[PDB]
Amino acid sequence: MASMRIPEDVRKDIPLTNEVIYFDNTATSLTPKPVVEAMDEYYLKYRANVHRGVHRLSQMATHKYEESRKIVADFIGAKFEEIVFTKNTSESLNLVALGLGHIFKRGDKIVTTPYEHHSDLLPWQRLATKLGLKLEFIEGDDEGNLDLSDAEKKIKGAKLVAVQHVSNALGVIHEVEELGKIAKDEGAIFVVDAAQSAGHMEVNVKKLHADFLAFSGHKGPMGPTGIGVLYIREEFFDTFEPPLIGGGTIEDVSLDGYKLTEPPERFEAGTPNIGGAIGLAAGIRYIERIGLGRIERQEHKLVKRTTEGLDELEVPWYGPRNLKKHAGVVSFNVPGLHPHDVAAILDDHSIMVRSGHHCALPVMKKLGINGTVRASFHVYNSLEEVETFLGVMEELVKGL
Amino acid sequence: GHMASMRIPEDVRKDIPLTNEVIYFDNTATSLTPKPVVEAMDEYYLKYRANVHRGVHRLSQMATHKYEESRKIVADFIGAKFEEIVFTKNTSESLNLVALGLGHIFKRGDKIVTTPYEHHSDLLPWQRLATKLGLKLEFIEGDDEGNLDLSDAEKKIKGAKLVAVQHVSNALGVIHEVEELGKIAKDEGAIFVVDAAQSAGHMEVNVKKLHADFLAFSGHKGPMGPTGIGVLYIREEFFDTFEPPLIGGGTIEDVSLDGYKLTEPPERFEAGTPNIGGAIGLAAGIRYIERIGLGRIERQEHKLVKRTTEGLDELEVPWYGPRNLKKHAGVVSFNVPGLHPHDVAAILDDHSIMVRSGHHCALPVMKKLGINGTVRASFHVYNSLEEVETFLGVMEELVKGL
Ligand SMILES: *[C@H](N[C@@H](C)C(=O)O)c1c(COP(=O)(O)O)cnc(C)c1O
Ligand SMILES: *Cc1c(COP(=O)(O)O)cnc(C)c1O
Repeated sequence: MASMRIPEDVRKDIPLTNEVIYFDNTATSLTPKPVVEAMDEYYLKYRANVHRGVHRLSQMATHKYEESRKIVADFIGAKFEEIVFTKNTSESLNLVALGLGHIFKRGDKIVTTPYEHHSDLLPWQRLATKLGLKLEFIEGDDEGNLDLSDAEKKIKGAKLVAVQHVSNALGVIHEVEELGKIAKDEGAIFVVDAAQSAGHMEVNVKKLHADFLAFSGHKGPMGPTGIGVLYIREEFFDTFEPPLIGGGTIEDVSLDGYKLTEPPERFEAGTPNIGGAIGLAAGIRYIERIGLGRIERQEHKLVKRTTEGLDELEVPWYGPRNLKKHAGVVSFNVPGLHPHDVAAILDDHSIMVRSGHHCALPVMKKLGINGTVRASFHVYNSLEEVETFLGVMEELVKGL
Repeated sequence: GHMASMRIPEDVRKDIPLTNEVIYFDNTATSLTPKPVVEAMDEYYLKYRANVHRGVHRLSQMATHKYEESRKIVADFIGAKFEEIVFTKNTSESLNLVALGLGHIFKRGDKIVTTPYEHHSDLLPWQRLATKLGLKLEFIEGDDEGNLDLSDAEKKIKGAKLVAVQHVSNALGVIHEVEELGKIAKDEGAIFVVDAAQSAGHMEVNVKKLHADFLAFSGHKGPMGPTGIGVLYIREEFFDTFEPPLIGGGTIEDVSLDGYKLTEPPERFEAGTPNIGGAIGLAAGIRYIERIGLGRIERQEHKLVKRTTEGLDELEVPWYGPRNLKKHAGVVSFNVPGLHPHDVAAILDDHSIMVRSGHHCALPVMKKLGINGTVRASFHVYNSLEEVETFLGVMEELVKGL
């Protein structure tokens, strides 16, 4: 951690904060200058492919790529070899399903939540359709709070359990450690979608009891696009079948066949996103300078003021009322305005928010709504921004 | 996207600071990146950073427009329609997606034909599919230079379900007769898959001319783009056949807890947030390449290969691949008798010349030729004859020092 003012010192590294009030962090974060500079350095000063080529540029790129893997492993409490780079969380979750497919038999059971983003639902639906599996959903309420008694009943006899850490639509923070303990007791593989928690709060594989965990660098970690992570706990190394194979994944190859190399390269086919890995390690180091605790504290300030100000204007908001279980995401609706209209009006005031179903249609259907307006934060967002937002909201509500 | 007046290679080198520091002859592994490509990407990250998918707000609109622009630029570069372009992470992802998405079409005993010179990414997926489903995987005959026997190709491709070939060999530098192989596959009713990872950005790559049904390339190679962006072309006639291997956010029209319906191409194939920055960077590399012109690129590279190979012959240093330089790309693999390729490469590195050594992810090529690996010097338009002369001078000192 370093000494700095929050949010001011972070804002100074993000020129866009001078132009807009960016409340669409759940979709993607804004990117600080030092992350762009780290990537630029690769492209202009040490550009090369990895895999320990003899030449000095490849040696440098290889060292920085390995450094970056180790940075990511330490960020989530994993070992170097348990970190695989992918393009995004969605790729990572697809690879889990694809790579474990062979272990299932007709009738086996998979359990998830009813609030999953499509990327943590479709792959399991496909697998369940292909193999004749049972796909069950833990009961929960309209705020996103899961029924843990029901979770114990459902996870019992489950082959695999997949859950999101944080809902991208509702902002609910699930009791992932509790669910992971339940899964471990029952002998179920435990897969965590951490796309909305990484970089916003602590994410640790050992604490969560994760067997597989996915996250996206472009979200909370303040990294670039095109870089995702898939954590594979070591005990699955020889069980997980790499879905993508080719250059970089082998030890030997003849016309007649092949032999794969060891993790993590075993799972990384072709030239990785070397620039993106370097940028994501820069973003994790930038997050570490600020500190996760300061980030979580700042975001709770924002959520508390926002949700109190919407209460004053009688604007309904979704998700947990208990703010200790509410991440930096506030979904809401203005009675008698479609959420795209609210979004458009806010855009006119240079406030960026998202509208619609948020790739979580089953949440919208469970709630009986077509979508929501969503304001989401990061540590560079300020209470002054929130006040400006609430002023615009007030005028909108007073206008009718 | 129009050619401009330029001095080659000087006016390219001015945009690549590393050319002032090293002689970079490892372009087959990855290209050096011009400043304008970096600038374009920096613009996204610092000036219009947002996710795509037409979010209501202005930054999402700007990002979505630039992402769609970049897909059009890639489509036009290869002669495809917008909707036939899917972004991936690299060529290797693209070729794996082809095999995973077409696996369902095969029946036990169907035949897949490829070359014996394929990079592992255009071999392993077909080996896995053939082992799993009980298919026949055959290899067209060819010589040690990489020249395929087209008579054998016709024989093998008759009755094949799918044909997969590389346009250019990354180890040998052979340019295969892809148009002819594609004509054969079209005339025999075989699906034609082209690995263009070593051709894109170095010569013309056009899906119509090649008779491609699927085509893969990497942005970080000849197109002078960033890492982490690849392309998969899927001809429209396969939209009702090809099963998306990766599904989830951005791929759907509707979802319930009981199931889902997918959207239309190309979003049907693109699960989760794309590499928006990398697609923008790749479109900038393609525009940079269009200003230079593929013809100028091919001409410059040929001059470099011609002098390199002639100079190696003067040193009695053996080199691989075709002797007919019209069929030899900007890649020269060689070996120094008595010296392991890694040790050659290290001597070159001492002299600030960057080459690659080893098997080049093409073990069957090495095993066919009876060698363990090679030293490989590979070029781009920014490489100069001056550099080749420096290299030849260092090779001369090495050989005299043995
Ligand atoms: C890339 N080959 C080089 C990395 C090398 O020979 O050193 C290549 C691929 C794989 O591209 P990725 O971007 O996925 O690594 C596939 N086929 C060919 C012909 C080449 O050159
Ligand atoms: C965004 C998100 C995903 C998908 O992330 P991508 O980077 O778009 O693949 C998955 N799950 C959750 C909870 C998300 O917020």
